[PDB]
Amino acid sequence: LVNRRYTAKGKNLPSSPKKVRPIADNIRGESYIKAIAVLCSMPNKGAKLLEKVVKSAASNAMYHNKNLSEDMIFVKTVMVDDGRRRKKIWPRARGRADRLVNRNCHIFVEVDEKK
Amino acid sequence: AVPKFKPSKSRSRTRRSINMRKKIPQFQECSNCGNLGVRHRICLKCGYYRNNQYLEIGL
Amino acid sequence: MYALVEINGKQYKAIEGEFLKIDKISPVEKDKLEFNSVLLINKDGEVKIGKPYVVNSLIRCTYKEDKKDKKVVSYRYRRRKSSERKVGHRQTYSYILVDEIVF
Amino acid sequence: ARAKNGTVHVARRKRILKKTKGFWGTKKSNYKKAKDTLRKGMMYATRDRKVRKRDFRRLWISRISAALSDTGVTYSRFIEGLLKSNIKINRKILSNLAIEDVEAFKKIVLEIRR
Amino acid sequence: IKRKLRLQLKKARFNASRSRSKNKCFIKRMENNRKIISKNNINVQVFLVRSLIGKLNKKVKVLKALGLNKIGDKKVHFLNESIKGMLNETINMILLSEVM
Amino acid sequence: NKITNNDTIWIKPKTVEKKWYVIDAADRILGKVAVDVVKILRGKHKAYYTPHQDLGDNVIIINASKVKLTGKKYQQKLYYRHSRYPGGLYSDTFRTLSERKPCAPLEIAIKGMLPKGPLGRNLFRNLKVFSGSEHTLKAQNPIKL
Amino acid sequence: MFNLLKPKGASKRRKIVGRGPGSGLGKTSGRGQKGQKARNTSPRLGFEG
RNA sequence: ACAUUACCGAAGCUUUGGAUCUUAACGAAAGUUAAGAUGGUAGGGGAGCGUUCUGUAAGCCAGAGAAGUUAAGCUGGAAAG
RNA sequence: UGAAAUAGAACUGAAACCGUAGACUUACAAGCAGUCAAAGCCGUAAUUUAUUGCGGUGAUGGCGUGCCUUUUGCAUAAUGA
Ligand SMILES: [Zn+2]
Repeated sequence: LVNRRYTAKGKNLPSSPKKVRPIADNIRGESYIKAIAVLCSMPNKGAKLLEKVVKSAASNAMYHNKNLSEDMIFVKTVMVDDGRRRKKIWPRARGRADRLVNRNCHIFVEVDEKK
Repeated sequence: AVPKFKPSKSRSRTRRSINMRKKIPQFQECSNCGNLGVRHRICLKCGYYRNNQYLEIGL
Repeated sequence: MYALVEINGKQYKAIEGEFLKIDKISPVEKDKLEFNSVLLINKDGEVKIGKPYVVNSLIRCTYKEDKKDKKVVSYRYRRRKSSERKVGHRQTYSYILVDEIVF
Repeated sequence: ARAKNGTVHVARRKRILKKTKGFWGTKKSNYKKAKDTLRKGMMYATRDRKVRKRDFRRLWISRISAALSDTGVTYSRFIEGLLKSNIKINRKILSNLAIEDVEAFKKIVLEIRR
Repeated sequence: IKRKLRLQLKKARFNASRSRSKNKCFIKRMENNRKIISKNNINVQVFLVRSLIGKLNKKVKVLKALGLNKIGDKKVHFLNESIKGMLNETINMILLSEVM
Repeated sequence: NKITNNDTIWIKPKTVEKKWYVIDAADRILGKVAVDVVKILRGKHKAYYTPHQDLGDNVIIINASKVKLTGKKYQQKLYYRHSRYPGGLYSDTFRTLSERKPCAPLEIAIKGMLPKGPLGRNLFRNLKVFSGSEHTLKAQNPIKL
Repeated sequence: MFNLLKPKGASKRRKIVGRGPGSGLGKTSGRGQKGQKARNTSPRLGFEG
């Protein structure tokens, strides 16, 4: 389905997909200007990560299609998958130890020329 | 004080989707630069606000 | 016009030009069938009911083929006894095309 | 002489999962829950295959009794006259008749009342 | 309500809920059977109409000696003293018709 | 080729067209009236009755305040209800319930005699009860019974 | 291809036990329910208890 | 409660289609018919599927696509193919 | 560049788990989540074409106390995952 000419992918980003998905829901299908404004405004780590990936996707589309400006572009699809995990130890009382997982996420954004 | 049976994916999904929900901030385009800024906040891109300079935006 | 006819002890509603799925009939009788036990005849408005068969009323059919049904499975198991049994099955059926209803 | 090749368990599981396609929740993918639900389902299938006969005969009887509500013949008496006048037509056939062609069934009833 | 009493009561109600019409049918059958057995040296056809499950051991043995193993069993027998005694033992589970 | 289906026939409920039947309850006995209403509502008077689906007609009961009872029921029949709070059991004899809600006895009886579940509740939706001798559904030309 | 054609009955198979319910030698594997005998043992010495 | 005629109602009985086994008969035999007999734990006897290696096999099938998961369809009475 | 870059620090890459998109159903209802019936919607093949099948979803109806081990006897609030 993907026009892989027009897309950006960010692998192993430092946030959990459970925390990045809602921000993706708020910009899926919006216009590029509106999405960029939302991501700049909202002070969430996932918001900043999506901002980088979305800006890169728009840049790729513009570079390969010179007659496409920032205001014909809308964020067509947005996918947020889960990535590698790292386990570190958190020690507790009575010699008990717990493993403390750190999750990463993959982010895939495709833009498309507006309706 | 411990879960008695593992909840169904439906219940987990429902709770997660309802709770992990962030709301969009309101917007209003800057009178100076035309950027979409948060309503009632200084523009982060040009510094003006109701036609008054307050910041000096750098790099 | 239609007939209510008994074949091998099973009722059917026979219509001309039109297939009947019945229990498998022997290879010997895969040629040309005549059925003499007609229970009811409705002809273009008026109906004759047999006691138990309408006399002078036949149905003539041509054997067509045999065809197997979908597979069914009989399964049983005894709780906390570690015992069960599974059996497959496919019933066979014969298709006959009704030519004329002697009314 | 080690005899390990595990191309067997995946086969059992694939057949089970193929038969358990539309089930709710985790019963459609997990091996343990799918096998438990399938095995009780097949037993239900056997039982119900025998029960379908009772269910359909009960339906036919109720339909006949409904089609006779008009006239003054309680269908116990209808079966009575049916046997006594030696009309060996079937419950399924009569039930279907009362829907497809009501006047033939009505004529049968007039004929029974004798 | 006390369990002893409710069990007694439930059993009594089940026992008492028998239909006089069914009892009359059974009485008629018994009378017919006794009338037939009262004869002597005729061929009689014996049908088995009540199951062997749950009956007394002696009576199951008598029925298997008559030749009946299932309900719907058909056997023709020549009435002499032996067959008459067996039929009298198991009169309540058989139906006797006469072979002209 | 075509096969003559010798199977039970099911009639598509989009080709069945529901009528309204008026039933008078004056000087009748409560249980008998309710039984008649249930038989009509259920669809048990049509040749293609089916318990799966809703194929019966609708019923308007008039004169619901004149149902007659036998025995001392008028003084002794009790209608119970529970508020789900502790001790909150409220009884109501036939007299008082009839005076406060004239249609309540017959509605309660018919609700009891109808089947249970979504279809039973739907069937009860298909019923209109009136205390007096007149009804507002004149636009449907209900068939008298 | 020459098909050695073993004589019939020349090699019984085995009494593989404890390999499923359908084989008739299932979980308990021919030993019964419990007791001394269910766990490898029987007091040998011509014992009469 | 006492009478008359019924009906409904189980995997019972009867009928239809198919399979195995025992006995008997027929047939050179294979098998074809008749009779009945097959709920089943412990436990006994018997018949098979499938996996790996070895001889068959310095054979046969594969880069024109082996093995393996993987979608759909089909066959076998079950293991399954 | 390479035959291949869903071959880029790694071959074949399943299940558990997390998703996206499309179709259908669901906010008056008490479902060991299944089976037997079954309207409507969608996909598809035939029959001159909207009624029959292969299908996926399924309103509604009927039936149904997860499994293993242990006991005279368990849905048991006996045991184990
Ligand atoms: Zn500004």
